[PDB]
Amino acid sequence: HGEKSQAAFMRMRTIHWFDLNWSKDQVSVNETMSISGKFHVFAGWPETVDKPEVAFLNIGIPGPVFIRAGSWIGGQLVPRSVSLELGETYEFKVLLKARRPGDWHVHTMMNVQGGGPIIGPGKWVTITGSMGDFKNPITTLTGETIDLETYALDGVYGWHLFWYLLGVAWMVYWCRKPVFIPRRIAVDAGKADSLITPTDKKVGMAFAAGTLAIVAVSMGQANEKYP
Amino acid sequence: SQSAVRSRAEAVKVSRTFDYMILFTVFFVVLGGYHIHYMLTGGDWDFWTDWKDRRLWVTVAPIVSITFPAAVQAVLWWRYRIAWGATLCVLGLLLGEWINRYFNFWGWTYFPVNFVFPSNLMPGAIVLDVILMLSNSMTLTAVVGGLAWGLLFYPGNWPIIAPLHVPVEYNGMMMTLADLQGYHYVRTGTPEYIRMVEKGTLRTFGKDVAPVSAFFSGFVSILIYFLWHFFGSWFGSEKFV
Amino acid sequence: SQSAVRSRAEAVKVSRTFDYMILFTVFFVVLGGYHIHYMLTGGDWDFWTDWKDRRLWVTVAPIVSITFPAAVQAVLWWRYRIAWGATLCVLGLLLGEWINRYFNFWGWTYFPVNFVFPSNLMPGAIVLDVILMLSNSMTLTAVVGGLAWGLLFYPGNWPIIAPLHVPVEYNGMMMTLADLQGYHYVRTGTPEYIRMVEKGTLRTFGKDVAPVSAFFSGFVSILIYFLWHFFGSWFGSEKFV
Amino acid sequence: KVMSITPREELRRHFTHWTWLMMYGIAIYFGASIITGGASFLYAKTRLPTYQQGLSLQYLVVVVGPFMIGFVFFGWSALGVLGVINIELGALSKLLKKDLA
Amino acid sequence: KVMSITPREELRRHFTHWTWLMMYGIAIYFGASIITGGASFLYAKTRLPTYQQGLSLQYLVVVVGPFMIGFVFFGWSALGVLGVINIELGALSKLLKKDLA
Ligand SMILES: OC[C@H]1O[C@H](O[C@H]2[C@H](O)[C@@H](O)[C@H](OCCCCCC3CCCCC3)O[C@@H]2CO)[C@H](O)[C@@H](O)[C@@H]1O
Ligand SMILES: OC[C@H]1O[C@H](O[C@H]2[C@H](O)[C@@H](O)[C@H](OCCCCCC3CCCCC3)O[C@@H]2CO)[C@H](O)[C@@H](O)[C@@H]1O
Ligand SMILES: OC[C@H]1O[C@H](O[C@H]2[C@H](O)[C@@H](O)[C@H](OCCCCCC3CCCCC3)O[C@@H]2CO)[C@H](O)[C@@H](O)[C@@H]1O
Ligand SMILES: [Cu+2]
Repeated sequence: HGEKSQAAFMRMRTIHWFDLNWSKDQVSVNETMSISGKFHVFAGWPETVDKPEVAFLNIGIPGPVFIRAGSWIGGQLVPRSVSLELGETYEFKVLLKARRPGDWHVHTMMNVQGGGPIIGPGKWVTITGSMGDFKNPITTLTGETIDLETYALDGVYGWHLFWYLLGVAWMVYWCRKPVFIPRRIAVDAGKADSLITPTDKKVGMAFAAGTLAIVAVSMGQANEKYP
Repeated sequence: SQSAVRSRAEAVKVSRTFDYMILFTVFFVVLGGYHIHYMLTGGDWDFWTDWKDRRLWVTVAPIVSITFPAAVQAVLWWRYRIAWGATLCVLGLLLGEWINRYFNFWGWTYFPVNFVFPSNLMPGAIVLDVILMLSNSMTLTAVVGGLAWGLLFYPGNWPIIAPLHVPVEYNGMMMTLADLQGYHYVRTGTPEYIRMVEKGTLRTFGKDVAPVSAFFSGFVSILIYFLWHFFGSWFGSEKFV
Repeated sequence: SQSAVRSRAEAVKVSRTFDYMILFTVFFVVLGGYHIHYMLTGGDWDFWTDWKDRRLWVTVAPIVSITFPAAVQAVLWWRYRIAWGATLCVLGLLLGEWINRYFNFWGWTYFPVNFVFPSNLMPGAIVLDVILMLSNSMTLTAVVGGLAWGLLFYPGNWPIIAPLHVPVEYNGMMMTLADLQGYHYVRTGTPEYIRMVEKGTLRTFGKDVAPVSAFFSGFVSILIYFLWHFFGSWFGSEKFV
Repeated sequence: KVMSITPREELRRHFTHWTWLMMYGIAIYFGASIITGGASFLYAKTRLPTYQQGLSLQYLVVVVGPFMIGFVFFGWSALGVLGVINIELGALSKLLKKDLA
Repeated sequence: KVMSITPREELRRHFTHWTWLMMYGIAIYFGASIITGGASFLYAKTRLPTYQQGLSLQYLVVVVGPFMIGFVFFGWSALGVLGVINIELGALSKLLKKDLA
């Protein structure tokens, strides 16, 4: 959805989508589908829409209810942004693989840097199943065969929970003692060094040297599990 | 004399109910502030694994994030010998980021949490707090802390993202797994060219690109720290108008 | 006591010869100033009917024009409960514009007066003056006046230009009559691309474009008003050096 | 006539002021996920001896914002809370110093 | 020796000063369709008790311009006339208040 709000002449005078083909319009979680067709880059492209020297072939969906397993212009994979040129006609294919059950109005589209979203026609496509079925396997150049929908997720949750709790520590090492009114009085009254004791003083050097240590080693241990 | 309390014990119960209410307040208010600032300056690299590069992310995230710590240290340390200044901030950010990535990015728009996990700032926030508590000198904390804040940022994050930097021969083209995540989980409103990651130069040498960026981030981080300490002192001011 | 005058009546004749000389002066000096400022900031949309659009003209003309009123109000109202502050200015502008469009644009270079007639600012100048006289509050005049100044600008002008917005099938292309005037009466030194009128966006919806612009102009107009009130207070200062 | 109140009452009120400053901190958090910003500043000037000679600067920053001259300014404005903290404690510190010797 | 003049004479002169400030206002108008800007400031300092402790700030703006640090500055400089008005009347107000009670 969303293109009925755009200026009419824009949509007429911008990119022309024709000969579209949708290889399904109901699909099950992990079953892929194919949108392919042609598009024309109208040589009378509007002033206030940058010529498409830097454009990207997206799809319009609310979140990755599909994943984009592939997309081609001219039989070249286009994961990065491309240069299109006014006047020319291109053919395209996008390989969508379903992920989240629902009734999805799938738009093929073209983001034009300095321009906006140029929105092609959408057809309802229905996914059935449970999204928990979704699996996104990849064979790495070291292979190793991973699932990219969960790979490294235990490492992020691990390391983030560690450093957060390491932080909460530091804050509770101190909020053990009284924090504000007594420390205030203490400082005003000329007695600020009384509040950082020598245990304090390098409990501090522990956390410091610890954090640097836990960094340098797990650093070195990462350039081993993934050389 | 006359007393607000009716017993020494009451004076200690009250002076520590205030510790909670203020802790709660300065935690959440500075959360809101710090999180908004960080979302608009560094936030874009922080949302996606295929923006966490070696040139820009390594530069932007330290510089923008050292601000509020240097502000909060400025008041808390020198007015109260409080030494969890940087860490209250980085705690507040990550809590705010994480609630937003889990219940919203993944929660309501289904992005895999391993695509949208945040940056990790907490190593520098501890080395910063401590370097200030020891030494008790704004300048040494600016120079030695600023360099610390930048040089530590990529190490503190490389054990998390490195899995996603193993390459892949996908449909004919080399991509990292991070790149695969970006290609796969369709960002309808965030197309590829928006992403500001390193792309090479003819005046450049490749890796090393990360260490060179980390140091530059360290130097700018000391400048940002001087600035933001004085800004914090200004911010901690009891003057009336 | 000793007197500059020799009769109560003389003291009233003099205190009202000064009313004329000062009225004359503050009218013409502020004319010259206000007109120059307005010519260089808003002046370009103000010369031609085929520049009076819905995006830019609706934005620029209020913002640039509310300045001097807010300056002159600042002194006249609070130092003298004078309440024709905005109107002295808008009177001075239009007199200066009109002498220039009639005796020069049309006068010496033959442009049809219905091509080069000015913008109309006087509705906002009255709603502004009054909102200040009632209420006697700079802030309410800034907020409620600023919005008033912007939201009224296109209505106060649409009854004049609307005739020129009926379309025409000229040599195969749709043009408004305003467009026809621009195409016809040759501006040798002001070719078409110089003109900054609305052209559409892919991120935009068409009409409404005028109301949305008018409000934006209203908000920026309150900011311009705060600024230009303080600038006016500064300007009305009897300090010696 | 509330610049002469029983020290127990003044403190009871700095307690209420922080109930406002706490609710406000929640609103600010739901903000990044304006009413109370008056409900509190009012109180501190209405009913609290410490804030009687005319509006705290940094307390203002916490409620005004960039409107003293993007939205990062509304962000940097939260650091104004340090000024209000610094005032409140300095006030509470004086009211309970005794007492905690 | 013209900070002690008969109130009738001082006023006769504030009358002449406004003949200059009027001619100047015409020059400024023909400007947007520099001599008198001295002929007047001179007078106000030459021959008028009110402007004796050394040059009016905003009177200066009306004659200098941006030369205190485009041409919009020469425009904004006209608002300096409010400072001269504010001085002149405050002076005339004091000389005729009596008189108009
Ligand atoms: O159990 C005996 C101790 O208890 C009392 O002090 C407690 C306090 O009453 C108790 O409330 C306090 O709690 C500390 C943690 C409370 C805040 C926890 C954190 C919230 C999250 C981030 C940082 C702070 O810790 C102190 C010591 O652990 C006594 O007053 C102490 O003298 C005594 O040593
Ligand atoms: O705790 C015993 C105390 O009772 C009185 O003060 C109370 C007050 O009567 C009492 O009303 C008040 O309670 C504080 C509760 C804080 C509200 C917490 C949150 C409510 C919802 C979310 C935001 C704020 O603060 C004091 C206790 O914390 C006396 O004034 C004190 O001297 C005495 O020590
Ligand atoms: O009108 C009677 C007055 O005569 C004397 O002052 C005269 C002066 O002698 C008289 O010379 C002077 O005249 C003002 C004329 C203003 C010149 C007008 C314009 C000339 C051409 C374009 C620009 C300025 O001002 C006063 C009258 O306006 C006495 O000083 C007054 O006290 C007395 O009331
Ligand atoms: Cu649709």
